[PDB]
Amino acid sequence: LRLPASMIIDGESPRFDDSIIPRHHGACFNVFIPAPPSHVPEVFTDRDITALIRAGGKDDELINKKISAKKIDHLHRQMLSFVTSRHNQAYWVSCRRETAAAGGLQTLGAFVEEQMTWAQTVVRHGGWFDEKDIDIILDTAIFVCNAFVTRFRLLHLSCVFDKQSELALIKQVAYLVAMGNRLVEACNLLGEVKLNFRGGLLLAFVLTIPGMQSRRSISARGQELFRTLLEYYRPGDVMGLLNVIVMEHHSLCRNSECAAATRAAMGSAKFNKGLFFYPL
Amino acid sequence: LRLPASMIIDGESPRFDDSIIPRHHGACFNVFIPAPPSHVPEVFTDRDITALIRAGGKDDELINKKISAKKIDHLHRQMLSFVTSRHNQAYWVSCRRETAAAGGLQTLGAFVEEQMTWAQTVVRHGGWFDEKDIDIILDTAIFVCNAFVTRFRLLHLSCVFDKQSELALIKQVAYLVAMGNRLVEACNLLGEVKLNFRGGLLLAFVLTIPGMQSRRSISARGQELFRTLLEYYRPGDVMGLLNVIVMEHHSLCRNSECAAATRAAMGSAKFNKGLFFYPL
Ligand SMILES: [Zn+2]
Ligand SMILES: [Zn+2]
Repeated sequence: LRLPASMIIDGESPRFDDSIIPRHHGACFNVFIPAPPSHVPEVFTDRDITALIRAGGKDDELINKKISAKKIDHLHRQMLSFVTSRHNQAYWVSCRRETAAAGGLQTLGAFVEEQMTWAQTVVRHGGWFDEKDIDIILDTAIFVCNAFVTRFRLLHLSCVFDKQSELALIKQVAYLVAMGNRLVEACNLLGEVKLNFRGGLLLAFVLTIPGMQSRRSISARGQELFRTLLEYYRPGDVMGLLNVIVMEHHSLCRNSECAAATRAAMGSAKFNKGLFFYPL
Repeated sequence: LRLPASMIIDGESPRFDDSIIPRHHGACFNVFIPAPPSHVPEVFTDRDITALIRAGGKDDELINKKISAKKIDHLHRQMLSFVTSRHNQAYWVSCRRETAAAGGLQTLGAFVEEQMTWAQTVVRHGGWFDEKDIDIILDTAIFVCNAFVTRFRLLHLSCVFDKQSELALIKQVAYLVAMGNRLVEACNLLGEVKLNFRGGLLLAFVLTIPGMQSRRSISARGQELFRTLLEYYRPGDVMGLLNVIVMEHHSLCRNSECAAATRAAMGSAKFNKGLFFYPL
């Protein structure tokens, strides 16, 4: 009965419940969800990302989505076209959004790798994020970040980070992002902090792109941080950090629910729709 | 800004650091998670819960896993001799844990329907929520409930639920369940308020089993609420409410992002391993 703002609470309780449940529609094996943007103008782009876009529609192993960054800054010539193509826009965003929601940290990590590598390329070849220019990868970047942090909290963090205050910051940042409403305070708290440790740097790596997309309502130190992070970023980093963190702790901690919560928190990597490229 | 507990702020602003990142392992495609529980001893069961079990090893469509409440009422002492088997425990709990952990609201709704129907049955034959007496479906009940609500938080609830009071309840209850282990506070809150709307009744339906497993720590209203909710529930209620909220909303809310979040959060129902039965 610590209730801000409600009006009618029960005075008995009576209590009853039957009327509102639709018991007459019978079984329901599928929920009547709105239609997807299945409509694809089916634009054929050139000259040979055909297999790369078809890979952006499959769920192969990550081992089948490799590109060395040499190719990325090379084929950027019209990869920027495909991503900014006014055709097929909300479709890929929807596809990539529906997978980012669910789930498994391995998948979301690879997504961050791709979106970090892409953004580092599109600032290398000139051009910062307008307010706001249309672009598939960066438009889903915020969805990737939130879903990453949220599926991240399902780790036994009290066990993985056997550190005093590191765990405190990580817990608060993961909290701030997980409530959705408060990102500017999550990504600006990251900034006036030490980042010697791994886990906080891993979160800062994730909040790079969305920290940049919001670089107007944030602190002064934040912009310096995320621009530095994107500048000195390299591919395979986020997966490296995440991997070595889980590797070492579970090389030691042979608990039960810790190994379980970890095993659950990162599902298989097979699920990729719609992942275009895994950078290396 | 305000930082309660920390040891070293930064005035200096050092960089980067690059040594903390293990840049020498190279390429990572599968994170090195601990081993999965070993299945394949199997229990030599027998007509005909094998067919039921085998449905727990496959990602079939919901309709292919259907069952009638009259059947699982008949098939009880048999089915109970499996879910309470000495062997193959943490395996099936892991399968269910990881699936609900990734899966979307449709998958989790099926799990909820199953576990509620199962608890109804084992109660109907004198059983009770022992702690612990090893019931696969009731162990996973916490993970299902949590993950359901954590993903329920993806919908544009400000657009799905009109009156600010019902919405406010849904938002706070979701905040408690999803964020932290403040579960008992949530069950108390559901216990206070009259549930004559589909949002609160749906969530309360989800939390019945974890509430009934926390019967000692929960307020009087909570104990009576979840007792009655467990007795008067009849299969389909959860999906029926979930569906009918979506259906009746998006039949007049053609908002691009509201339907986008709804599509992303629901997710396909083909993923359900291991879902033993979908009750009717
Ligand atoms: Zn551990
Ligand atoms: Zn709406």
